[PDB]
Amino acid sequence: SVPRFIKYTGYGNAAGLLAARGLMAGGR
Amino acid sequence: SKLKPEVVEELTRKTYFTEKEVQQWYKGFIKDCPSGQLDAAGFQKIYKQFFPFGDPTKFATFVFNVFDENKDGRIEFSEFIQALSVTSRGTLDEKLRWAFKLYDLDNDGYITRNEMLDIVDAIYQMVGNTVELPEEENTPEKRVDRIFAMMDKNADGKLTLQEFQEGSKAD
Ligand SMILES: [Ca+2]
Ligand SMILES: [Ca+2]
Ligand SMILES: [Cl-]
Ligand SMILES: [Mg+2]
Ligand code: NA
Repeated sequence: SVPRFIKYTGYGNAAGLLAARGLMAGGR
Repeated sequence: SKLKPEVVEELTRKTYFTEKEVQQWYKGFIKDCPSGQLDAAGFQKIYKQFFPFGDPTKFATFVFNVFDENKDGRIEFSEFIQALSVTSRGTLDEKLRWAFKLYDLDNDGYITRNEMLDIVDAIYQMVGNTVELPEEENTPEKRVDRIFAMMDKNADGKLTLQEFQEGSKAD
């Protein structure tokens, strides 16, 4: 199963989600 | 890890977080970064822990530089929480406005196809690509060619924010 969000790679949404998840890891 | 009341209130006002959430993110941030300043090596470490067998160097660098608003080489908490607010809780238009800033790597106001490929390639380098036949290979190039052409409504080889924001939106 293709990661659900990677269909948005190049649209902006994938980079945003990955950026958010890295920040969240940096605060937990 | 005690945040001055005025600071907390201002950061609450500037984000989608409640005062309680801001203070919780600060306690966690300071726990992981005791000096309150996250450097690029620490930021890349986060992504290497996610994807220990990809190469996060490019993606981490691109995103770090957008998060580092005052370009002093460190992500401070005000940058951390404002970056988390937009990327995690923005409207779609706000999230795409943030993504536009990431993709416009030369800050000239347009996304060119080389810039789109740089981000998309950075993503695959980190997380991997989908296994396909050699003849339907999932290459960033062919993916970018498709999406960029679809977005470039006036076919001038460059994407405005308006063109980019309308990419997945239905009409
Ligand atoms: Ca900074
Ligand atoms: Ca540009
Ligand atoms: Cl993306
Ligand atoms: Mg240029
Ligand atoms: Na255009």
